[PDB]
Amino acid sequence: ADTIVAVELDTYPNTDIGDPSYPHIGIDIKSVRSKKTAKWNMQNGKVGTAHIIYNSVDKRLSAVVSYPNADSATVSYDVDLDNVLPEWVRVGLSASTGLYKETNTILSWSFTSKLKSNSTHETNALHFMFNQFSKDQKDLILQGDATTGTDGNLELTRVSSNGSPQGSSVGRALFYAPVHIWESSAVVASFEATFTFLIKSPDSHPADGIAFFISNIDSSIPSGSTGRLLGLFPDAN
Amino acid sequence: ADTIVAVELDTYPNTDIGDPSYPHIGIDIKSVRSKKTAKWNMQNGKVGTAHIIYNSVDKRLSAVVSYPNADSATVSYDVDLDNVLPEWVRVGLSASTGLYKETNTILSWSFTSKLKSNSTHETNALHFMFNQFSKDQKDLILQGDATTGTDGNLELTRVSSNGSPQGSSVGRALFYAPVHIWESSAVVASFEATFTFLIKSPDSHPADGIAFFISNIDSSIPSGSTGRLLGLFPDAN
Amino acid sequence: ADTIVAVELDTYPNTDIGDPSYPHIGIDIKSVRSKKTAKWNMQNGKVGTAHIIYNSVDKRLSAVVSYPNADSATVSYDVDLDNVLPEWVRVGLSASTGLYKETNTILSWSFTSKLKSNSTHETNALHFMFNQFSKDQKDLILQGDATTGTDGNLELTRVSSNGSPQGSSVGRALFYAPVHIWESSAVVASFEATFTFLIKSPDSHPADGIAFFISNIDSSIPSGSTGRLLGLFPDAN
Amino acid sequence: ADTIVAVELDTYPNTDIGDPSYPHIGIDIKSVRSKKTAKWNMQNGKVGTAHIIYNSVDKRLSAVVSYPNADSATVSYDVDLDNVLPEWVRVGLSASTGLYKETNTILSWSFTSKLKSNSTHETNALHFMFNQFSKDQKDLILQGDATTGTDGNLELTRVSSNGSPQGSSVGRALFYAPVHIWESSAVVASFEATFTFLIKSPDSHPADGIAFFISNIDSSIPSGSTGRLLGLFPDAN
Ligand SMILES: [Ca+2]
Ligand SMILES: [Ca+2]
Ligand SMILES: [Ca+2]
Ligand SMILES: [Ca+2]
Ligand SMILES: [Mn+2]
Ligand SMILES: [Mn+2]
Ligand SMILES: [Mn+2]
Ligand SMILES: [Mn+2]
Repeated sequence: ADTIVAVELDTYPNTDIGDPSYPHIGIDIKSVRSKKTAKWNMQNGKVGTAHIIYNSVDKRLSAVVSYPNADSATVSYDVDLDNVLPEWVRVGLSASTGLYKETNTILSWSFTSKLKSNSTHETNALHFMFNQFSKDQKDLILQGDATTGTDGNLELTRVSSNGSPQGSSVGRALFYAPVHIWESSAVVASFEATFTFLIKSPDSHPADGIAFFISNIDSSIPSGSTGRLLGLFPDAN
Repeated sequence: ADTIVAVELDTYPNTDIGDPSYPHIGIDIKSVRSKKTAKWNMQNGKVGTAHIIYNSVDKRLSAVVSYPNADSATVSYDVDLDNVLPEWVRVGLSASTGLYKETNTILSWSFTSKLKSNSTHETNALHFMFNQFSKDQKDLILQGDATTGTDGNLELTRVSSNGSPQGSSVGRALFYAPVHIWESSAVVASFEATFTFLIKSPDSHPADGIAFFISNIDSSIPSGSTGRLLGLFPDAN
Repeated sequence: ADTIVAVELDTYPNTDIGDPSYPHIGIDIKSVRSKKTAKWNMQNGKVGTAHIIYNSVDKRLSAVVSYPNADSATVSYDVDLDNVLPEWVRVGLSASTGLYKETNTILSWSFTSKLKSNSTHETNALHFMFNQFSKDQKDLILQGDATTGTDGNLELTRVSSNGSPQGSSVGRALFYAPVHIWESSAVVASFEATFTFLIKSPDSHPADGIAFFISNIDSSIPSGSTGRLLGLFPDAN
Repeated sequence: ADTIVAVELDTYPNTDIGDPSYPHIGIDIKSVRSKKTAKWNMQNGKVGTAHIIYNSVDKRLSAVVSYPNADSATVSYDVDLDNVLPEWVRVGLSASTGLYKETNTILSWSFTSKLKSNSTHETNALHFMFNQFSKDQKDLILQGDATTGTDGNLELTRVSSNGSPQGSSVGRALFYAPVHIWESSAVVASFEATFTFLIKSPDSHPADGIAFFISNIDSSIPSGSTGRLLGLFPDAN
C-alpha cells in the first residue's frame, strides 16, 4: 500500500473512526485516524486558507486554517518525517464526497521545500505557486474526478455545470516533479504549503473534506476511498 | 524536429557555422548559428557563473557570464519567445565534446518562472535550485552521457574516474516538470536561470561548450549532435 | 532639488504639461513631463494592480497596470538608471488631489532589488511585501497627508471618516531602509515593484493619480506639489 | 536596559557564568547565561555557516552551525518571542574579543521575516541578503568597532591592516529597517537567519564569539560588554 502523511480539513464527523463530533483539522500519519485534531469552525460557501509547516530540526508538523473575519484553528504533532516518508515523495491535494457532498474547490496552492547542506553553497529548493489553473495543467497529475480550468480553479471532486457538487466523488492533484525531503548532507530540511479552498454545499451537513498530502512518488487513489477516507486510505485502520 | 531556444557558452570557434574566432556567449533561436554573440574570455579550470533573464514585456533574451576577479561577457537579442516556443516547455542544460574535449561540470543550477495575471491574486511561479546533485536525482531527466553525484556535481559529458574528460560525448539534464511560459490571462511572464560550471581540459583548445536550453517537453538528444552542435541541433542549418 | 524616477498612474489629463487627453501610465525621469505614456482605462472604484520592472543589462524601465476582467496598459522607456539615480536611493509611493479629488488607497505593496556580483556567492537582495498596513508602520516614512491602519490600508491622500476623499492633498510613503541599486562588482542589477490600489471619486473626473518612485534617500514632498505634480516635482519643467 | 534574544557561537568557555567547558552554540533570552547550549567543534580559520529558525505556532527558537566536511551542532529552546520581544525589533550581529582574541568576520548574512494574516491576501514579508559588504553600507547601523568593505566583508571586531585581530574589541551591525515580528491579525509569524563567518586567531584559545540578535529598535552596545558579554549584555546576571 501507499505511504501517506496528510493534514485533513475534515468537514464531516465520522465518530466510529475517531473523528471528534465537529468539523476539525487533523494530522494523518499513515492512517485516516488523525494522530491529533482541533475543532474547525468550517463556513459553508466561504473562501478559506490552510498553511502547513515542518522542519527536520524541530520534527513538528503544524497546520493553521482560517477565514477572513474569523479566528484560526491550529494543530501540531511531533513526528520525524525521515522515519515515515521515503527520501523522494510527491505532494498533493485530495478531496472526497460520499452520500453527503460539497464542492472541493482550490483557488490557489503553493509549496516550498528547502534542503540546506553544510557546503558553503547551502540551499537546494523547490517552489511552486498556482493562483490560476488551466484546462490542461501539465505540471499536475490529476487522479480520479479532479479537473482544472473551471473559473481558473482546481475542482478536486465532481461538480455539474450548474455548479452543484456530486456525491460519491474522489479526486487528487499531485505536483508532477518528485520532491527531495531528505538528503545525506542536509543540516536543515523544511517545507511550507498553502492552499485557499471553497467548500460549498446546498446541505446543512457537507462531506467529506480536503487534505494536503505527501506520498510515495507512485501514489494512486486507493480503491473505495470516497467519503470518510478522503482519497488517501484504502480502509480506516 | 525539436524546437530549441538556448544561451551557448561556446568554448571552440567553428568559423564555418558562423562562430567568431574566439570562445563566445551566444543566443540560439532554433539554430546553432547564434543570432548574436559576444567575446568570452573562458578560463580553463576556473569556476564560472552564467545568468539568463527574459520578460514578455521587453521581449529580450539576455545573458551574462563571469568568473571571480574577471570582467563579465554579456549578450542580448530581441525575440518574442511566445512566437518561438510552445505554451509548455522543459528547461535544460546541454554539453558536448568532439575530437577536442573538456569537463562540462555543473556545480549549481537555479531557474525561476513567474506568470502575473490581471487577477488580484496575480502570481503563478516555478522555482528550483540545485547546489548539490545526488547519484539518483529523480527531478532531472538525464539524456545521453549526463550523470549526477560525482563530488555532488552534474557531469553533462563523460569523465573517467581519473577526472579526465572524454571526447565524442553528449549529455543533457532537463527539469522533470513542464514549465508554463505563456498563459492567456498573463500580463507579465518572466524567467531567470543561473548555473555555475567548471570547464577544465588538459589541452590548450577545449571543446565544445555548455548551453542552457528551453524546448518542446518531449525534446531528446538529436542523432549526431556531439561536438559543435552542443546536443541541441541535428545539423548546422 | 530631489532626483526623481517614477511610474505615474495619472488619472487627470493636464494637456499644457504634455499629458495626453485621457488617463494614462507614464515613465517620469526627473520631470512630471513623462518621457513615454500609454492610454489607461482607469475604473473609478475598482481595485487595480501595477507592476514595475527594470534591469541594468537591458536598461529598460517597464510598467503594466490592469484590473480584473480588463485588458492591461503597458509602457516602456530605455533609460540607464545608473546615469540618473545615485548608488543609494529610497523607494516610495506618492499621490495627490487638487480641485478634482479621488481616494489614493494602497491595499498592498512589494519591492524586490537584486545585485548579482561576479563572486561565486553572487546575490545581494532586498525584498518587502505589505498586504496589511498598521496605524504605526515603523518600516515606512510617511510624508505630508499619508496615513496607515484604516481598514489595514495605506491612504496616501486625506480621506474623511465618511470615506470621502479631500482635495488639495499630497502624501507619500517611503520604505525606511535605503536600497542599493548600483554596486561596483554587480554584473546584473534588477528590481520589481507591485502595488494594488483603489482610486474612488464621487466625481466623473478624479484627480490626480498615484506614482511608484525612486529618489535620493533624503527626498521630501516639494513645496506646492499637490494636484498635477503628484507630490514628486516642485514645478512642471 | 535593552531587551535581547540571541543565538551565540561562544568560542571561549567562561564556566563561572554557566558556559560549558568547550566552545558551544547557545540560546540567550535576556541573559548571557544561555537557556540551552550544545557542544561546538569550532575550527580556527575555517568558514562556517549558522542557520536560525523560529515560528509563532511551534514557539521554538532553533539554530544549526556547521563547516564543510564536518558534522553540525544544533540547539533548540521552547520560547514564545511575543512574550519576550516588543512588536517591533531590529535584528543584528554582535561580536567581541577580550584578553583572548579572534577575527569576527562575516562573509554573508540573510534574514527572512513573514507574517501570514487571515486575509485572503495573507503574506507580509521582509528579506535581506548580503554576500558583499561595501565601505559605506547605508542599510546597516554599525556600532562600536564594526566596519564594512575589507575584502567585501563585515568585520564586527577590530582587525589591523596585517589582518591580525585586536583584543578588548566590541562591534555590532543592525539592519536599518525595524522588523515587525508580531501583528494582531497574524495567524503564522516566522523568521529565518543565515550568516557565514570566519573566526581566525593566531592563538590556541580564541575569544569571545559571534551572536545573531533581536532587540528593541533603539538597542546600543552596553557599557563594558567586551569579552564574555558579546556586545549584548551590560553584566552576566
Ligand atoms: Ca470525517
Ligand atoms: Ca563552436
Ligand atoms: Ca495629470
Ligand atoms: Ca563565553
Ligand atoms: Mn477526521
Ligand atoms: Mn557558437
Ligand atoms: Mn501625466
Ligand atoms: Mn556561552
